[PDB]
Amino acid sequence: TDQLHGSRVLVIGGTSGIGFAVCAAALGHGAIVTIVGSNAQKLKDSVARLKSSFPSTDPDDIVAVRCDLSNSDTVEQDIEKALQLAAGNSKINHIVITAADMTAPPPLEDLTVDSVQRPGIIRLVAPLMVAKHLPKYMNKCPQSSLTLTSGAHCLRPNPGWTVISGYCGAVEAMSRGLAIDLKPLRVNVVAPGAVLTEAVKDILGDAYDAAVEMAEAKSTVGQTGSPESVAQAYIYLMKDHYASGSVVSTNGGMLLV
Amino acid sequence: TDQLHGSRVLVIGGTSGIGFAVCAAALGHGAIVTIVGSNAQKLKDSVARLKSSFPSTDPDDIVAVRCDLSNSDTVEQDIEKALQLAAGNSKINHIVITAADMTAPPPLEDLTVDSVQRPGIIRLVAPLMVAKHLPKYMNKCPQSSLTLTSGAHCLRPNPGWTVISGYCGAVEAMSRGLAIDLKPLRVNVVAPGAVLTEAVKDILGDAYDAAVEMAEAKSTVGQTGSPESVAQAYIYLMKDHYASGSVVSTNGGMLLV
Amino acid sequence: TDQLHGSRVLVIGGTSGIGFAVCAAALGHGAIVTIVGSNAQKLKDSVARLKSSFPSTDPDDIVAVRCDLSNSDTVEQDIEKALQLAAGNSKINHIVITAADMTAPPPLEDLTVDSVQRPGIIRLVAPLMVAKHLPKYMNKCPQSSLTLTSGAHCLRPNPGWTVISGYCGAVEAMSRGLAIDLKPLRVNVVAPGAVLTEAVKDILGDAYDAAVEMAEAKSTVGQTGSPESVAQAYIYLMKDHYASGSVVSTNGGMLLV
Amino acid sequence: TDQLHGSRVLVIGGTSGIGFAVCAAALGHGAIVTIVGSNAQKLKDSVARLKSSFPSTDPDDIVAVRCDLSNSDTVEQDIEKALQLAAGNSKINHIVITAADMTAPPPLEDLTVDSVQRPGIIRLVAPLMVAKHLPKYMNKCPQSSLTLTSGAHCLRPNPGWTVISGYCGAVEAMSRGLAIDLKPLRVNVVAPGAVLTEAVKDILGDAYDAAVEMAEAKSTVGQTGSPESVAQAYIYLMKDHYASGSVVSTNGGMLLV
Ligand SMILES: NC(=O)c1ccc[n+]([C@@H]2O[C@H](COP(=O)([O-])OP(=O)(O)OC[C@H]3O[C@@H](n4cnc5c(N)ncnc54)[C@H](OP(=O)(O)O)[C@@H]3O)[C@@H](O)[C@H]2O)c1
Ligand SMILES: NC(=O)c1ccc[n+]([C@@H]2O[C@H](COP(=O)([O-])OP(=O)(O)OC[C@H]3O[C@@H](n4cnc5c(N)ncnc54)[C@H](OP(=O)(O)O)[C@@H]3O)[C@@H](O)[C@H]2O)c1
Ligand SMILES: NC(=O)c1ccc[n+]([C@@H]2O[C@H](COP(=O)([O-])OP(=O)(O)OC[C@H]3O[C@@H](n4cnc5c(N)ncnc54)[C@H](OP(=O)(O)O)[C@@H]3O)[C@@H](O)[C@H]2O)c1
Ligand SMILES: NC(=O)c1ccc[n+]([C@@H]2O[C@H](COP(=O)([O-])OP(=O)(O)OC[C@H]3O[C@@H](n4cnc5c(N)ncnc54)[C@H](OP(=O)(O)O)[C@@H]3O)[C@@H](O)[C@H]2O)c1
Ligand SMILES: C=CC(C)(C)c1[nH]c2ccccc2c1Cc1c[n+]2c(c([O-])n1)CC=C2
Repeated sequence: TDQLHGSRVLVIGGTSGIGFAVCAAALGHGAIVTIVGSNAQKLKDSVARLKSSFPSTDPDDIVAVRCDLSNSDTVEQDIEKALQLAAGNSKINHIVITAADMTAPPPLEDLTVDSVQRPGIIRLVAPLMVAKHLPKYMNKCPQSSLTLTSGAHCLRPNPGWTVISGYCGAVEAMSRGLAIDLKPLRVNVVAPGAVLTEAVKDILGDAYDAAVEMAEAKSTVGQTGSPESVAQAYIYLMKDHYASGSVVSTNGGMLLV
Repeated sequence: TDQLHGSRVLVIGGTSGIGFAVCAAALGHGAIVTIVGSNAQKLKDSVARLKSSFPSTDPDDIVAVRCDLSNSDTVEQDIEKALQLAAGNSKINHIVITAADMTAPPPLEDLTVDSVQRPGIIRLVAPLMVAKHLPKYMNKCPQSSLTLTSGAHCLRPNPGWTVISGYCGAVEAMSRGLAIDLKPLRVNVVAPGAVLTEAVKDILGDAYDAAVEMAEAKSTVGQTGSPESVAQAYIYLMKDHYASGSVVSTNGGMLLV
Repeated sequence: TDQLHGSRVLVIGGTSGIGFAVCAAALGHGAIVTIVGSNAQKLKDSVARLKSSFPSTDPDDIVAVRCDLSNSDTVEQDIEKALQLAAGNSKINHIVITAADMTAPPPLEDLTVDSVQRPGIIRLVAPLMVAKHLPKYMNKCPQSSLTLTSGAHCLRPNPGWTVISGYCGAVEAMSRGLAIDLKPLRVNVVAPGAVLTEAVKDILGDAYDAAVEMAEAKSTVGQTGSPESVAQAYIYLMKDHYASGSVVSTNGGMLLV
Repeated sequence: TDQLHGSRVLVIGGTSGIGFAVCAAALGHGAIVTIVGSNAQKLKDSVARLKSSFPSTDPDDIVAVRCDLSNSDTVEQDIEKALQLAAGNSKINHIVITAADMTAPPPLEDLTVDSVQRPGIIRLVAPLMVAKHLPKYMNKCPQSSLTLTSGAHCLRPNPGWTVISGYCGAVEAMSRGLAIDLKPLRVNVVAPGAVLTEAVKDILGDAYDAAVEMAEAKSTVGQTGSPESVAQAYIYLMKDHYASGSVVSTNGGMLLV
């Protein structure tokens, strides 16, 4: 008797990192999960590793579709097709969007007009395209939810990441606009702090151990966030039929020191 | 394997409304719950309704204590007594504080020095006495949590409830200080919107019908919040081992209209 | 064309530090200023320092009265006395409240019920007593303003000042309620960061030099705040007839490092 | 003997509305002002109306440049040209950015990938291009400032304006990143509420008299905002050498009802 059992959850960005943990958490509650990513080989491994963790579950409750949401001529159709597949002959109950490139941007001296606009494709256009088309594949009711992702660097930005912190503030304001545009559907944002995903190990390279320590030190929990803890923020937003227009911040007290 | 199965949960203010729903939710995860309130027979009726809804659980896992937390002479000893009792032969894992007087304040013209300071006994002293004494009954680790209660009236005050909005802002700011003082234990706040508890009908009396309608209209969801929905925010904070220093706002989008 | 020329401004806490700079700044615009403080000796030095710096100004446009606003028997009378004096045969145009005890609080193992409530007299009751009685001495119009004082430690608390952070959080929520209670009169808050007042050397004593340069190092400006500069935040709120319900944070980027 | 005398102020977007009122305020303090807009006839009207209001002023203290910053081909080059002219034989002291198209966006039903990305050139790319090049034309010191513009719809979105609310959230978060990147130069944001500029009268058309009554009614001041009033927030940020990373919200208390 779990409230998320019959429910269909679409995770855009669920092939690795935080979004992948949300797929795992939703499956533990008995949900039907649809996963979206651009990497065909990450997509394939994601689905296999979830079936290994949940062998009881029907494989037809774990479906995956490949979309490159960074291409303007394709974002809109790939969003619509992923909404169609997540719905089946029913409607989607919850959508989660963690998808992002997370590659270090250029410094200020090399800043080009395309390096600013290119991230807005996946971070801004794709979520607005989800809102444009979700009414045909979702019921606009308070039991259904759309959740976007932001970060603590919206408020305490990292050096050289001003453009991405800008886009994190855009997602937060945007979610409030969508909570009105799509009312009574619920729209919220999760703002995570330092989460040790495999993408963050790639950006940091050989500076990974010096940045982890620092992160650890500049937090009240004295820890980095595990994807399985941050994933509970997304589950909470699916279960609280009264949460809309909010930011759920999970950052280990990082904003207090 | 649920992290809240063996866990000891102290709900200060769990005899009615939001706190009671938090006990039901915690028991649903199999937790051991200790309840605190001032009304001796609200105590035995609350406990009886949870044992009847969860006959699976041993009856010695639902315990209640009576405390008057509005009385400065006794606040500290009754807090220490409730903490000793909820810990048992073990330590406390999570504490939730929803306790509040819930009596209509005077309008500003008839403001008296006592009407300002008396609400601070249950709203400020009682949580600080918990923080003062919990290290002897709790492990200061990120797996443990203390959660206080705030409200949307901190940002959209309700005329003339300026004094109560003041204390909600104090609770939010005090929780951030406690996240520093009690680290690496986690301290957070839940800020509910309009929750139709049986207490709010007493405060409103015959103007309840009209208020409800206004509250449903000032929201994206077109409804008031159920206590069992808002209770999921408290459950989320117990399970997200990375959340500290944060505010979980569940208000139905009322801050957006 | 200066609109603070004919202006009557009451600065509660204007004998030293930030409040004193607001009196100096207001006098520079030619306003009539009334000062409130507890120290008798300090009051007559305050006015002597302003009359020498503004000798053209009629010395009767600089008045001071002594009140003990930490004092429950007298807070309301003293407030009514100061409002009556600043109004004269006219009305007060702007009120600024910087008054605070500025005494180091106890650590949390010796927290007393009185150490929680005793700061609340000057920080919460006195401004609420100003709001109660100001309608008889002010025109409730958008050209008039009430400005309270908070701090950046409301969001980044300083250990162990959790209680003082609580009251700063209360002042921020109280201002918003009073912006509604006293509409269309304007109510706002200034939240300063690190300002080297002579009181701050008293609190820290011999630890002053290790904290200053640590305050200077953990700021974007790399400097501590001058009472000159933060005083301009109060002047701004007096001149902007559209600012109400807001917090002016002047903190040198300290929430950014 | 005024702190803005002789000071060089660059106002990007100063031909109409809020920015023009900032130009007027600055000239009253004796600053040297450079005005930027795209409309050649608005620029020549700007300067003529400021010279008539300040005939004492040297005409060489009022300089104007025409730039279309909505086009990626020239935005960076034209920004550099505007910085070079505002610096002259000296360095720029303060930069203010109000520039934006202020044209109603399409409804969500017709949302196109280009309607989303196009406002980001003037709203995001141009400020980042200013930050990229201002160090050769400004001293990075706490007495100099860069101020951007946001809005109250970032927190209370206006229906159908979700995309613009996103960009205002991006500007608030980007200013914080720039307060870090440009340190110790000061970066802040002004977030205005409802200001009846001639651009707003254009969007509303025949709905102007019904929208003003709605704006005046959902405010504590019972008024729309004056451009003259809102401009004092920008002047304040130029004079407070301790303000950095902050948002000055001037909205008439609209976030409170
Ligand atoms: N890790 C942290 O500490 C942290 C902190 C704050 C905020 N965040 C934010 O949380 C979100 C996820 O972060 P993460 O650590 O979990 O990184 P991640 O593992 O790389 O997750 C990003 C997801 O987005 C997908 N994706 C990337 N590009 C795509 C594209 N063109 N089209 C479709 N899908 C695409 C990726 O799948 P494919 O690779 O298959 O395309 C991946 O599943 C990001 O917004 C991040 O900025 C992370
Ligand atoms: N309901 C809403 O819409 C709403 C909105 C925003 C914020 N809140 C806040 O959420 C919290 C709970 O609200 P609620 O609607 O659930 O009201 P509630 O049902 O009356 O819950 C209050 C709990 O605290 C206990 N309590 C009250 N006074 C006490 C005292 N002196 N000593 C010990 N225990 C005491 C009560 O038990 P006893 O009666 O036995 O004493 C009760 O269990 C409150 O802080 C409220 O201000 C509520
Ligand atoms: N300095 C900082 O870094 C900082 C940072 C954040 C917030 N703040 C807040 O800014 C405000 C002023 O700080 P400050 O540095 O300017 O300290 P300050 O110079 O000591 O100013 C405090 C004012 O309040 C008066 N006062 C103290 N006790 C009083 C009492 N019982 N009754 C009436 N008046 C009393 C004082 O006058 P008497 O001595 O004559 O009583 C004085 O004029 C305070 O609220 C402070 O909490 C300061
Ligand atoms: N008015 C309000 O109620 C309100 C509320 C919240 C936020 N805001 C924001 O405050 C800022 C100013 O608003 P406003 O009412 O003052 O509107 P406005 O009068 O239209 O001012 C916009 C300025 O930006 C210039 N501009 C527009 N496009 C340009 C382009 N491609 N290249 C160069 N300059 C360009 C305009 O000059 P040209 O016409 O010559 O190109 C004009 O001077 C905007 O960011 C607005 O969104 C306004
Ligand atoms: C948002 C646009 C509309 C058309 C709704 C609008 N409606 C109005 C009614 C009265 C006065 C001004 C307006 C405006 C202009 C305006 C207003 N606001 C912001 C902004 O960017 N532009 C940010 C917060 C308010």
